[PDB]
Amino acid sequence: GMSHHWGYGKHNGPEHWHKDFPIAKGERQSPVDIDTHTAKYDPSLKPLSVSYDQATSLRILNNGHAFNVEFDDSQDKAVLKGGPLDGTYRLIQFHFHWGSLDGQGSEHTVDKKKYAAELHLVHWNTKYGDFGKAVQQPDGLAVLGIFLKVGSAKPGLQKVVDVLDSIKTKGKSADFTNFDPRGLLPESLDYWTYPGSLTTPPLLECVTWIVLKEPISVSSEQVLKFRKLNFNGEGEPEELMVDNWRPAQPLKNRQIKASF
Ligand SMILES: NS(=O)(=O)c1ccc(NC(=O)CN2CCN(C(c3ccccc3)c3ccccc3)CC2)cc1
Ligand SMILES: [Zn+2]
Repeated sequence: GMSHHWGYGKHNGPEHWHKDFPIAKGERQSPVDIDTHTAKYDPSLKPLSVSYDQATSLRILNNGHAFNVEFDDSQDKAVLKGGPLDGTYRLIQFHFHWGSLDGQGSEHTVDKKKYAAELHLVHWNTKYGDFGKAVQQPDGLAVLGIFLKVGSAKPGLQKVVDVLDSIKTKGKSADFTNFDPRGLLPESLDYWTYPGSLTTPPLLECVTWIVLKEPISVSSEQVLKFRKLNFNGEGEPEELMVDNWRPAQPLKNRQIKASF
């Protein structure tokens, strides 16, 4: 926490993380490259169930590595279930990873293809009581990943783009209520799924990854605003918050299953 020094620079980036977080070379690390020809269709997978109609956002925060739109998860609202999941998972926050250029930015790749960005909607398994206890369990979290490509703008993302001006640097936060995450979902819920981990330190292996096949389109201007954010705090040398993505990690002993 208070003494972490990892980041995405040349001296503290992904290839350095293993020194302070040995699990970086673990057996179920994320992200991974999704080889579409080797992912096997699994007819037993159930349709994914995303129920965000009662989601209630609270705030948006620049934490030095990305910006998180946080939700009030004190009640049974905004749940992800079905798909490969057993039980119900509650939405706590979402954030993105993006590049310095449209040609890169996503964490997961598809047949080695890198998207301009990737949205992560983070949920914790309610059987563990809260997020803190859930991250210590192999099936503690379910993260819904959605790729972003540059093209037509995503109307639903604009409130996010506009508030970024108020949280330019590390540690800044701004009230951000009534933001509807359903505005960030593609039409189809077809997905790939596999067991993995948090993609940033502590890199805990507590995530069931659900990655949607259909990317959403955002405009060049929308992602350009993401790139104006800073990794640094106010009054420190300006380092643009870009390329805050971890590269694909060894699949090792895992199978990626397709819902289609
Ligand atoms: N991109 S991703 O894979 O979608 C991703 C999503 C959420 C996260 N969230 C976190 O990393 C939040 N931290 C909060 C602090 N946690 C610590 C901790 C908790 C309480 C007090 C002090 C530290 C933690 C470390 C080790 C075990 C359990 C908790 C680790 C998880 C990271 C990556
Ligand atoms: Zn993430």
